[PDB]
Amino acid sequence: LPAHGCRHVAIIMAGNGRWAKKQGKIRAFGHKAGAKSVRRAVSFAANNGIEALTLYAFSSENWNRPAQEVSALMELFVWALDSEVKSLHRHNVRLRIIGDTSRFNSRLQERIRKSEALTAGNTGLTLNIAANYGGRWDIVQGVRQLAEKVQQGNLQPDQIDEEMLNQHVCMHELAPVDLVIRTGGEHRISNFLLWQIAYAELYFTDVLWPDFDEQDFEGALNAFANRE
Amino acid sequence: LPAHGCRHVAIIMAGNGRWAKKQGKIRAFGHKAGAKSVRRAVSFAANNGIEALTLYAFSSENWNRPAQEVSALMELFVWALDSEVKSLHRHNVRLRIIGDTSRFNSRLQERIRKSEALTAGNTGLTLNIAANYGGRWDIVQGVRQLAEKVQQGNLQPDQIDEEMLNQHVCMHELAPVDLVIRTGGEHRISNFLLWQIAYAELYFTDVLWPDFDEQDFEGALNAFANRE
Ligand SMILES: CC(C)=CCC/C(C)=C/CC/C(C)=C/CSP(=O)(O)OP(=O)(O)O
Ligand SMILES: CC(C)=CCC/C(C)=C/CC/C(C)=C/CSP(=O)(O)OP(=O)(O)O
Repeated sequence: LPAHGCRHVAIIMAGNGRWAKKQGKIRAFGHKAGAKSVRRAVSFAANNGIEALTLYAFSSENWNRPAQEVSALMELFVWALDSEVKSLHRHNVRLRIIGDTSRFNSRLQERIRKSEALTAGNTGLTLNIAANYGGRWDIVQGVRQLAEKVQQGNLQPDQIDEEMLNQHVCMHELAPVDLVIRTGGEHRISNFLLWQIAYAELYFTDVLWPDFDEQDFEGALNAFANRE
Repeated sequence: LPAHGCRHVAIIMAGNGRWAKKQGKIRAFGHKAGAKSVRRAVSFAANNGIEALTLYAFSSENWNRPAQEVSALMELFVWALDSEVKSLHRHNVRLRIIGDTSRFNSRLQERIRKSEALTAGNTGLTLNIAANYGGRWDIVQGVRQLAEKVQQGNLQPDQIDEEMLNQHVCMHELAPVDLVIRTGGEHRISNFLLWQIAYAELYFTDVLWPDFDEQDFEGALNAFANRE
């Protein structure tokens, strides 16, 4: 049963640049080392009864990072979709990418579509990777779905309430986010899951994403259990 | 100039029940003592160049608190609109109430409307009191404004983007929220300004709202200045 009653954990995976800079290295080196922490967090979540794990992997504002940092990132995503997918599948993990995927390269989009298809029937941990994601953008997509319904004459503007918009934001089919963890030291949620984090516990740690391990994750969970 | 470059501070005024319970008293006693901290925070903000101060005074979920706690609260609001309004006016503070005011009693609504009218032309601190407010509700009101436009044939569903919804959420005429402070010990934003806090620094303190003073406020500001 969910470690300390926590059903859905979302993580802002920050501090990779800081971690690499402390060792005289570039951001891209830290992002690669960040992929190992992703593996450890996914394994920990799947082994501790967590229902969904949602990871902030690429904000819609990160397009403005250096071109080479961005390309290295895209190649890291492709690489992960090639290397870990069989394993997610064997572990009964259902993979979903949330965010505006229409802006990624062809090969990246085809791989996302196939990996999600392959694991769509899995019933264990749902792993959501937020890529080219923004919380405001997420809300706007639901708003457009409803505006279209207003267009078609199938919905009256006065019928729109919170629950109806809630059924049109990302991850509405999953348990609500209970805990948001941000590594790296900064205390902002940076446009991550705005609608969905309305009642979530927020946990900030100076631990840098590439160093985040099982004891750190257990620690964030215990802060949650003592969410008294 | 804004204390340490902070233009807009929003506060979740919590810990009043805990503060009163520690002394063997009921929540209502803590909420009354909370009114003194409101005075101190408003004075501090107006004297330190802050452009807007937004205070969470009554969540839309607080209707479920004990009837007598709720009534005492309504009477505390009326009382404040009667006692502090002249002073806000003399201090060049512009008062705004955000939230669903249609659900308050007649006398409370008339007083809100007159106090806002009286200070509408003031040019110093804008003080927003979030009463019967919810962040999701706030977003839905903007969504209805746009859905109506879609109805009237004056807007196409594909023209709706973040900036357009941003012009229809509360406080869109003010500087964006830079710092959210929550007193009381809990680490949740509890449906407060979801859309607006996308890039805000979040500061949690175990200090209880009735004890929050100028040194505590200066402290939250310095954490912000070191928002590095
Ligand atoms: C999903 C997968 C297979 C791997 C995940 C790889 C990682 C860790 C991705 C996050 C990349 C970015 C752009 C993080 C932003 S903060 P930053 O760390 O770039 O810089 P900061 O140190 O916080 O200032
Ligand atoms: C605007 C004005 C004139 C005065 C403000 C008066 C105050 C402090 C209002 C907030 C009241 C409520 C319902 C706070 C909720 S948490 P809680 O403190 O009720 O309980 P908690 O201790 O956090 O568990």
